[PDB]
Amino acid sequence: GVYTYENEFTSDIPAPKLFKAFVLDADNLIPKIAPQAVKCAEILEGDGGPGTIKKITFGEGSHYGYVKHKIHSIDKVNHTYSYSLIEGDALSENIEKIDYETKLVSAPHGGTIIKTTSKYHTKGDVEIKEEHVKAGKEKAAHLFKLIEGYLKDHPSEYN
Repeated sequence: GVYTYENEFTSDIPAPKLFKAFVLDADNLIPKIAPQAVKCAEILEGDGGPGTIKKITFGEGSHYGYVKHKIHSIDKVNHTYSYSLIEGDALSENIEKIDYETKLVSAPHGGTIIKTTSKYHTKGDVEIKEEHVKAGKEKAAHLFKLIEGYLKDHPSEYN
């Protein structure tokens, strides 16, 4: 019924330096990459931990709308972050929650590779087109670059 897909991508910053700013600074960096897209991400409980519930509110497009995200488990020692989407305007009652997986890996060349797996659930007949998902993957791969891009800038309080 549902197939899982894994995507690999190489980014700057070491697995650990990116892992922290990827999950520890995600609550603040997530909205930084697309602030006009959402008003602000809030966590009902967990604060970025296991079984944490997140709520995002969109002020653009329809008059109302909000997506919720849930974390399954995080491994700071294994540099692995797993999370899933609970509700969202793009999900609708036809699309069920989606299991998301994030894995940070470093290479001997000095670069850092990041593996992410995604899984979408459906009520039963509601299905999506692989071509549509492939397009979303491209947009996501572009967001990852922005994550390291900001870290590379290294903003100073003096500025």
